[PDB]
Parts: sequence; structure tokens; C-alpha cells
Amino acid sequence: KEDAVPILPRCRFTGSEIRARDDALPVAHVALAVEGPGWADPDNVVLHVANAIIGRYDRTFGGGKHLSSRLAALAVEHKLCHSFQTFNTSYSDTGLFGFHFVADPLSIDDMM
Amino acid sequence: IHFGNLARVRHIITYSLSPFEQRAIPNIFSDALPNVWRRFSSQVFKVAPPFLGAYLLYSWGTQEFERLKRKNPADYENDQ
Repeated sequence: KEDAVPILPRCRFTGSEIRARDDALPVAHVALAVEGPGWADPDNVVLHVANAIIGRYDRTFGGGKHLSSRLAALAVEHKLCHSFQTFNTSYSDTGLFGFHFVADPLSIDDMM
Repeated sequence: IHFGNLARVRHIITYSLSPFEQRAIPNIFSDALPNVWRRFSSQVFKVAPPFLGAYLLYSWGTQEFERLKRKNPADYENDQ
């Protein structure tokens, strides 16, 4: 028993949402993700390449409107958000592939 | 632009499931029907009465009308 590594019970993913609303906060945060494959899967390599195409942004990127990331360009052109990031958080048996962004109340919709 | 200018809301959390993770018509017997009955019960004595009253008036008036069409034997009892 002492030298056997314990296998953890699997965690069920659920398409769903949780909305914590507080209009008194200056900017809104939104994260959206689908279930990932987990460390061992080779696809994680492709997923990361994918996230690279979309990439990330934040009002201090100098590239501004010329950034190669389409989403980044749009965010700039239309003042869509203060920032956004893609991620591919892995775990043993599962993971989270998604993106998170920070925007002003009135631009959440376009950004999303 | 009507979304984002509606109300000043604070401290409310809501949890929701995708439609594909749940059932469309859940707990028909434990929740649905009971409530249907509850809803029916709570309204029946507010709606029914005047409709029942209308019905009566209708029946009376319909019968009272046909009755006035029949002949009263008391108009021919001395027509020899």
C-alpha cells in the first residue's frame, strides 16, 4: 500500500454557468471553457498551438491595431476589453481549455 | 441598447445548467402535477362562481322562454 500511487476518482465536467453579479464593480470578468484532455494527451500540443493563434492582449500592448491576433486587433479597433487571455489548464484525467477577458459593462457582449 | 442600462443589481449569484445536461420535463409526478393541482385549486373559487351563475341564468332564461311558448289550459276551460 505504502508504495503504490493512488488513482483519483474521475471528475465529471458540466456545461453550465455561474453569474456573480455586482454592478458596483468597475469592470466585469468573464471566463469560458470546454473540457480538456489532460496531461498525457498529445492533442495538448495542438491545443496550445491553437491558443497561440488567438493569443492574448491588454491595453499596454504597443502593437495595438497591427497585432497579428485577430481578436486582439478587434479588441483594439472596437475598444472591446481591457484584456483577454487564452489558456489550456491540464490535469491528470481532465482539463480546461478556454479564455478569460476583462471588459467594461457595455462591451461584454461584443467581446464575447 | 437596452441590455446593460436596465437595473442596478448587487450581490446576487445564479447557477444554471446547459439544456443538454438536464431533462426537459422533470419530476412530472413529484413536482409538476401537484403544482397544477395547487394552481387550479387556488383559482377555482374566483373564476368558477360567476361562470356557474351565468350558466344558471342561461338555463332559466332558455327554459322560461320555451315555457312561455306552451299553451295554458286555463284559457280554454270554458270555450264549449
